[PDB]
Amino acid sequence: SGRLWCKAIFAGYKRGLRNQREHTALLKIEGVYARDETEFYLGKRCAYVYKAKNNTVTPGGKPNKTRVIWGKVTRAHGNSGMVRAKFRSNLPAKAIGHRIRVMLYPSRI
Amino acid sequence: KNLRIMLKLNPYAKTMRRNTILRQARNHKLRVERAAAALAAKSD
Amino acid sequence: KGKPHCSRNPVLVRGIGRYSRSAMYSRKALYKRKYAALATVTKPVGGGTRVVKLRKMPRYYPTEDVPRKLLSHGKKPFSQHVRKLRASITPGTILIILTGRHRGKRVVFLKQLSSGLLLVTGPLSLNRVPLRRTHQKFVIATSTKIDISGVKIPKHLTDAYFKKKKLRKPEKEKYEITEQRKVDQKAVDSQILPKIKAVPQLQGYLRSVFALTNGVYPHKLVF
Amino acid sequence: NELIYKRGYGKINKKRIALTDNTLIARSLGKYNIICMEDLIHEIYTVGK
Amino acid sequence: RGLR
Amino acid sequence: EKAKHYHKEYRQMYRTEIRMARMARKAGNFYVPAEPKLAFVIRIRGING
Amino acid sequence: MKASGTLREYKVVGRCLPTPKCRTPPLYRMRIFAPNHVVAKSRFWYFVSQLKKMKKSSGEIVYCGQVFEKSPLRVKNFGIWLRYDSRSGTHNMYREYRDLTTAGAVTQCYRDMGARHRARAHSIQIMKVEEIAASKCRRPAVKQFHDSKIKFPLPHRVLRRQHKPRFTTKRPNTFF
Amino acid sequence: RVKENDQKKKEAKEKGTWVQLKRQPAPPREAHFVRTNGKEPELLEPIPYEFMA
RNA sequence: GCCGUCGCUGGCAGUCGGCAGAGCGAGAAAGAGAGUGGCGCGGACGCUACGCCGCGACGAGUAGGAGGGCCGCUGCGGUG
RNA sequence: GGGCCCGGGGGGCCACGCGUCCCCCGCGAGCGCACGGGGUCGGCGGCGAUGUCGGCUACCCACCCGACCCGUCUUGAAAC
RNA sequence: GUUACAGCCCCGCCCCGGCAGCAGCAGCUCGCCGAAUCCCGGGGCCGAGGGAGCGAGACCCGUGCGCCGCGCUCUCCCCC
Ligand SMILES: [Mg+2]
Ligand SMILES: [Mg+2]
Ligand SMILES: [Mg+2]
Ligand SMILES: [Mg+2]
Ligand SMILES: [Mg+2]
Ligand SMILES: [Mg+2]
Ligand SMILES: [Mg+2]
Ligand SMILES: [Mg+2]
Repeated sequence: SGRLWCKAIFAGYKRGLRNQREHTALLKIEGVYARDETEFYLGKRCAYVYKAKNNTVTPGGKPNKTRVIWGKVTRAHGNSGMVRAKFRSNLPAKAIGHRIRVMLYPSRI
Repeated sequence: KNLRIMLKLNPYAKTMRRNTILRQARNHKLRVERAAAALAAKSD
Repeated sequence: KGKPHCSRNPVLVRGIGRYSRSAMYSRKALYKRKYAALATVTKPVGGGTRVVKLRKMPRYYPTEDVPRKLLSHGKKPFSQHVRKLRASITPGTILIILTGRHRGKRVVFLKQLSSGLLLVTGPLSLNRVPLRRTHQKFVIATSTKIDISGVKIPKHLTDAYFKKKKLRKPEKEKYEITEQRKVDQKAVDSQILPKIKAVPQLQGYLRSVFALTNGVYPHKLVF
Repeated sequence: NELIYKRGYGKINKKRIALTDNTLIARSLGKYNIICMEDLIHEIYTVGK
Repeated sequence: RGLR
Repeated sequence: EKAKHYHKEYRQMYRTEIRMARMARKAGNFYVPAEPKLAFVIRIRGING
Repeated sequence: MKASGTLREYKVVGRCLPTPKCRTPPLYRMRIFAPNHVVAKSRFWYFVSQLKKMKKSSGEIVYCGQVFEKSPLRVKNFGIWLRYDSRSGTHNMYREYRDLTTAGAVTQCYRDMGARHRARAHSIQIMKVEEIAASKCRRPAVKQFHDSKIKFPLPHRVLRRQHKPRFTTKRPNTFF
Repeated sequence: RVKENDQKKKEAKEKGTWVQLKRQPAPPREAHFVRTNGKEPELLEPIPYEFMA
């Protein structure tokens, strides 16, 4: 057993300087510091995973306090390896600076 | 982008594309044979 | 009637044949192939006989009905779709499963089933993964390959073989490994296992799970 | 070619109609013997009569 | 006529 | 068959220009091609002011 | 004209439009350095108009074509005669460069004129470009490379991969 | 132009020919050859600045 | 993609059924013409025409104008 | 080069009935696949009665971006 | 000082002296292009519309894969 996902950070939303598009999140992936290296991560699943007070059903398990918002990488952002991600719901601003799991599927290798 | 849409507007496009494919493949077959002969010639 | 003949126009690229109209005209010899211009069943009855309508008018009609859809093309059912396989997944390839209870385990790819799902085996004795279907999008195809070209996979191992059977509840109902599956597992394993042990340190490699660790980045490393 | 195939729309009864079929060209410019996209591309490209 |  | 004909016509136009230039360069002269008959125009500015 | 990218050398030939007075007007040629041929023709009409009673309306371009460097693999010294407008006058300069192509030398002149004199390309007229022998060069910057046994080290080599890694344990070494 | 038009229209009609009657804007010049006559074009260079004050 | 406005002063009375016969979108005027001589009993919806349907373009707004409100309030004749 | 790429002595043609006169020298049938007038599956999996499922909006809270108090006269109002 | 114990530039004759190659997988020495242009793949967003008919026909009452565009096979006979 061991980790099966890459470590990312929720850097912020899509934006100009004074307008914010919350439907797109900018993700920073550990070890990906150029745009030509982001190609592996396009289309891969992304998960904002967190905990709440109330229990919720777990697929393949019993209810617990873990919750997840799923998404996926949609395209690269910039020159230094940032990617754009989209989630089933806009990410909460409290998630900025926190871990975003990037899964190794859908596999293309 | 859509082949059968093109043929509806310009049926001759099928002839041009078939000719291009056959010509390009034929021109590629010559360059390899030319190149292969040169490499064999050098080995001599 | 005549027996069907294979198409005389080989495919150059999808939708474009090798030969033109006149070229095909001759190849097909069309210069000589010229051509020129119940609803009821009677039944006896113990009147003498009744004319019986095979299909009866509806006994009910809803207050409203939906109209007919417009006709489309190219929307096939699933069973008629073309199946694709990554070129990196050849029989004997070692794959890393990414989902399910068997995630991270390294398994041997046997064949791609008609539905398009892959068939794999651990083998069971090495990592407790049986003959099991897996989806290709959820596996990483490593570059390690054993030669299973001489392995005879039973032919009944099909999509219907591996489809789940429903279990009912009113307490709980438990899945049972049918004795046939155990027999099938041994038959296939007995041929793959000796070929795995031929490669040094490969059986131990298949026992070991895949995980990402510190400083290890999937885009950088070769599988 | 590309301008008229990808982004070519006819002005037919003062409406903007994609030139998805050849009859669209023929009904309007047929009197000038322009009856297909190729006749339309040849009239534009060579600046015909 | 010729075709038939 | 009109498209088949235009294909030939376009090729002759393309090849004819090259042949006129080559024969002028041979004689030490200059072949000056005809000024273009066709222009494509794109508006690159907005509508304010 | 914007001195965009590396300039090319164009051979532009033009003449007055023939008229009943002169059915065969004389032909004129210029050396033009420009980013593209469209700019090259534009600058031609700007120069001939300053020397002749001619302009685009009453003349035509007879030949526009790129002149290719003839010895792109040989190092040469280029003398350049140019004039330019400063904030408060016009001046004639003679400058020298070492390069493999004559259009490369002319590009260096535009960057150099911009660096040392804040002269925009629109205020520079390259009058003449010649290849000069080592014994005829005048500028000591060019002459110091006329040494058959030239040698020199590369002191204080600065780390240019300063963000790969962005954080490291060892400090960089500048001596090699 | 009317009289020239009316004359040409009448004349062309009895010859069974078509002659242009409408004016046209000056068209782009057509391709032609320019003979060098074995003479290289005269090279032109910008002149040096001179303060003729 | 959806909403509305405008335009086509666009289309639909043809739901013409066993007293039956289903079409008139198509490059290029005008007839799915009329004749005279040489087994089952069946076939969705529609059409408040102030209705319903299609196609294309368009949409800033103070002062100000106009339209539509199955917006809201009180009372009167009818109706429920 | 142009002349259906003029006339004579290995590879593609949106040539392929005929009696002719002669310039020149009006309906074949079926069957099938589809880059074809806008999406379908004739493809699947998990979970569920006391702690869980869904509930845009609404109640409270948090965070990120945005954000000056209206009416008015006024060329100009968040206006000290 | 002038090819020697290195080389460089130029010019005449050597088929533009001869051979590869050719805007070069010496994956960057310098361009513009595609009727002189085709093939394959990957990621993202989206699915608006809902009676398009086909053929049998007044000897038939079928069937919901139908237009236009592109193909295949049979109604011939042989061979692998
Ligand atoms: Mg946890
Ligand atoms: Mg402005
Ligand atoms: Mg408005
Ligand atoms: Mg703020
Ligand atoms: Mg006031
Ligand atoms: Mg005031
Ligand atoms: Mg105010
Ligand atoms: Mg104030």
